[PDB]
Amino acid sequence: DVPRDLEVVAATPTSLLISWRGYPWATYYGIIYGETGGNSLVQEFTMPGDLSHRATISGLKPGVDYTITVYAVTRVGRTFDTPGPISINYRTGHHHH
Amino acid sequence: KVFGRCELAAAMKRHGLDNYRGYSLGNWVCAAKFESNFNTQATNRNTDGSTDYGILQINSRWWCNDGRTPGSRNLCNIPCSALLSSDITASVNCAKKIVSDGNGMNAWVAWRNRCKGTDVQAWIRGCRL
Repeated sequence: DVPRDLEVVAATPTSLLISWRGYPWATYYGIIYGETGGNSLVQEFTMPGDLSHRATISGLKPGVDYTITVYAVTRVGRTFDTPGPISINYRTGHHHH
Repeated sequence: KVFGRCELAAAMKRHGLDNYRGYSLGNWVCAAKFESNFNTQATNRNTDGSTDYGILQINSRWWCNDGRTPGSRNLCNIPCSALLSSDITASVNCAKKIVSDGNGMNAWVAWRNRCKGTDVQAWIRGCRL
């Protein structure tokens, strides 16, 4: 397959397990997600030293399309090759009931 | 205050940072060199509104409180101003809490790209201790 620098690897109707590509000068990573075309977004951050490059986004609505963005937080003057924000789209599945 | 290299090695060894969580003393000398250049008053902005303070560049979103970072956790429970003192006692105690948080010294970007996997003992070669 073609490499995917941001992807969902596990999903439930109300939760998503995203995986992304890390970079050496990243202090940590910021995760922005919200309904595609929605009026509000949520931002969270990973912890320093966490090199797992994985995170769980939870509390989502079933059957709704979300825009997930991951970017590397760096120190000013210590960014170098850090590419910047990458985004994907993912529509959650319906619930069993 | 800008520490000397050997001066800082002895000060951090007095604080018991040698082999703390398996990290020999040379790791901490090298980490301070590429994070702050041995300057106790080093301050650097991040791109998320946070700031790194002190000789070990302790982050103001996760560890210390600087009163200006949104959603700061302050897991070290200490004002960031205390990490700008010429006395590195506060920065060492917070560094021990960070390295024991399960990720080791990988929390310091400069240590990862400049010290990890190198001859870190070169940074203590020729010092008193």
